[PDB]
Amino acid sequence: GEIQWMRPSKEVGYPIINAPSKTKLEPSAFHYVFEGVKEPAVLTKNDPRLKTDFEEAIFSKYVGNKITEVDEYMKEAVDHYAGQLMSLDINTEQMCLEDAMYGTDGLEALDLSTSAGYPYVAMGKKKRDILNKQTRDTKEMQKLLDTYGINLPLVTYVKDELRSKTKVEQGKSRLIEASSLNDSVAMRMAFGNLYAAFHKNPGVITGSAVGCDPDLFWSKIPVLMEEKLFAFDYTGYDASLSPAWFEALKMVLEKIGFGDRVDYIDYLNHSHHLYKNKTYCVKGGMPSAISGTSIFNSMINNLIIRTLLLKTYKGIDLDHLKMIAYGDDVIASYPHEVDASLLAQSGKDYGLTMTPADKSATFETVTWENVTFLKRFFRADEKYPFLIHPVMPMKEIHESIRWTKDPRNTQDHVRSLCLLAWHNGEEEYNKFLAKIRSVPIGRALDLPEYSTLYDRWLDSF
Ligand code: NA
Repeated sequence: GEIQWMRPSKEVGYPIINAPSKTKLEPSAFHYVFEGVKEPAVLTKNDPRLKTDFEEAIFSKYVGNKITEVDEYMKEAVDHYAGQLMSLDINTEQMCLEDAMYGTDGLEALDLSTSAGYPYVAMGKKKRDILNKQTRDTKEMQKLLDTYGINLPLVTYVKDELRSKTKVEQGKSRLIEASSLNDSVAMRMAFGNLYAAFHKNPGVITGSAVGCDPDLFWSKIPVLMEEKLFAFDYTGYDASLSPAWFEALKMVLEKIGFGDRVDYIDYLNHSHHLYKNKTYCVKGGMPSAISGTSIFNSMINNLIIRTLLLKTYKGIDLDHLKMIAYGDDVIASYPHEVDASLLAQSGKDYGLTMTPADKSATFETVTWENVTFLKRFFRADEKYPFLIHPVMPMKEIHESIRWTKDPRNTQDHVRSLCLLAWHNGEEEYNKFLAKIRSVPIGRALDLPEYSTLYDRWLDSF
């Protein structure tokens, strides 16, 4: 991805977009009961903690576009992946407006708490004013589609979340690039059934984990993986994607019966954004918050890994490449050992910056003991080995519990963390609960005990 130009929005007929500047994150009642070093991300140019220009830092993710056309290895990757998706008999018909707005089997209703995007954010009109969960009314939406059309600018917001000390100082805040409600609706109508098929089929056929339930999915992954695992991290995946990867994605869509609306992908590839009082044009780079972001990043990841394998290992049998992606995150396997370092080398030529799995210093062999997916390790249950625990290290949970965005959601927030933590074992879980209960706020929470969560887990399969 590369920003073509940036200029005052007024110069191109757009209003100034008001974006938050004060974090809603504040120390929680557990701030001093648990250790952590993360703080709220810099949200404004004048944040005192900044040690470098903010604007420059947030847009530096756009490292450029390394490739223009779809080469022969990519075309082969496209054919193999598309052929694989064909086996799912994905319903290629457009999804009706109602289901696209309020959901259906395999697709949850539009989130009413997220931005409505342009021009609604500028007209002070909320989603709640347009959608009605109880009525499933499409009349108001339909008039808006007719009035403002599609392919509207994407509104950019700095994401309010916790970040490392370094990322705070370097102004490395992440951005929310929200599509207009009109575009979310149009894209969900165009690809609604594709989204549903993926959500209902997490695994090695879709090559996607989007919509998965880790508590149940983890026991299914090993049987899907090959004999040899391999993985690696991407540096700024979304923003590094070159236009050619979007074209390759369109080829897949065409081959599986959606050639009908590949135009929507152009809207993702060549897009314009509004940030504060500026407007800018980007070539390449996947927008962080459009409907289908994680699904398309996942599809593209399937194309990337297949491409690098073909380019690096001629004669590779893609029918034995078993991988599952969640955006840029991936867990992959092959009957034979492969060199991630070589794949990373080949990756640079395609505009991808690949590094050792989980921040490792060197490319090491990935095993069932050290592999992670969605930050979770895999650990067989002690009593029933066939049941696999998704294990997120307590470090992440501790970092998260030390802050709150709304005192009213304290119990939901803490319970959510408990659902993640108990997998670390009864001893650790109890220590976690004891610390929570070392302060008044924690003592007033209704939290599940270990045996309750274990029983509930067994009863969920
Ligand atoms: Na883009």
